[PDB]
Parts: sequence; C-alpha cells; structure tokens
Amino acid sequence: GLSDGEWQQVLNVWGKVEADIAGHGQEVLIRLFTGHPETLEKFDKFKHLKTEAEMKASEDLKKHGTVVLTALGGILKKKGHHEAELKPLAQSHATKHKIPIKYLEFISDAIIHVLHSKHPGDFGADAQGAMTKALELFRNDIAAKYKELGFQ
Ligand code: HEM
Repeated sequence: GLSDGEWQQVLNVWGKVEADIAGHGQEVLIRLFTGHPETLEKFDKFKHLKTEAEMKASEDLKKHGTVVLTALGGILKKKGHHEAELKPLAQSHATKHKIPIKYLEFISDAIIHVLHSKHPGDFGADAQGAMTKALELFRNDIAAKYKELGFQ
C-alpha cells in the first residue's frame, strides 16, 4: 500500500490537476494517442482525428478528458479503499471497451509525462514516487479484475 505521507503527496499533486481538469485530461489523451496510435482505434468517436491539431481542437476530446480524470480523481481520493469505484471501470474496460492492461500502463506513463510537462520543477522526486505508486495500485487492482474475467 501507500503510506499516509505518500497519499498526502498524491492528493497534493492532484490539486494541480483540479485547477485545470479539462486541460490536463486533454493532454493525457493526446499523449496516449500520439505515442500509441493503436489506442486511438479503441475510440469510435476519436478515430476520425487524423492529426494532433485536430485532437487539440476537439472539444469532445476535452470533454472526455474531463470524464476520465474526474473518475480517476474520485478513485485516488479513496486512498486504496476504492473497490466499489474501481470494479465497474475494470469491468467496462475489459468487457465493453476491450482495453488491454498494457494500455493502462501507457496512460499511467502519460499522466506522469503530462504532470512534468505542465509543472516543470514543481513535481519533485518524492511526488513522482507517490503518484507512480498510486497509479500502479490502480493498474494492479484493475489487472486483478481482468484476470477474474480472463480478459487479455
Ligand atoms: C486512468 C485510466 C482510465 C480511466 C479513469 C478511465 C475512465 C473512463 C470512464 C469514466 C469512461 C466512461 C464510462 C465507462 O465506459 O466506463 C470511459 C470510457 C471509455 N474508455 Fe477509459 N479510462 C481509463 C483508461 C482507458 C484507456 C487506457 C483506454 C484505452 C484506449 C480507455 C478507453 C475507453 C473507451 C474506448 C471508452 C468509451 C468512450 C466512449 O465512446 O464514450 N480508457 N473511461
């Protein structure tokens, strides 16, 4: 698990995200799509986006970035006590959206990248450590639900 101190760091970093939820959400998805174009193919409503300029100008992509980070923020504020919040997300990502766990690794990496990119010098080694742990807890608890479903 994470320590009390580590949770405090995680939720302190998250305060940065909440100052511009849509902006952070959009950059996370753009980083995911551009670094891993196979991921874009999982989204029927975003696969029309051919260039980063189109992605950047998509108001619906910003909207979905808001949905995504609002859900993740809810989970992180549970500090590991997130079974009821996490299970349904795990289940829709495996069963409906067909998202391999690797793509969750990709988006964890993208969040870390975006945090550094948006807050250069304001996302210290201790904070990266804490947030990385939170994100591996998230990914690991989803992977358990994936195994249950036998989903690959
Ligand atoms: C931080 C991790 C993630 C969070 C918090 C998250 C959250 C959400 C939420 C809250 C929804 C809407 C409700 C639902 O369908 O369950 C959603 C939909 C969706 N998610 Fe994610 N997700 C994450 C990772 C991913 C990844 C890595 C992919 C890979 C492509 C993905 C693909 C999708 C797709 C295709 C939908 C349907 C979008 C639509 O057409 O409306 N998600 N996600």
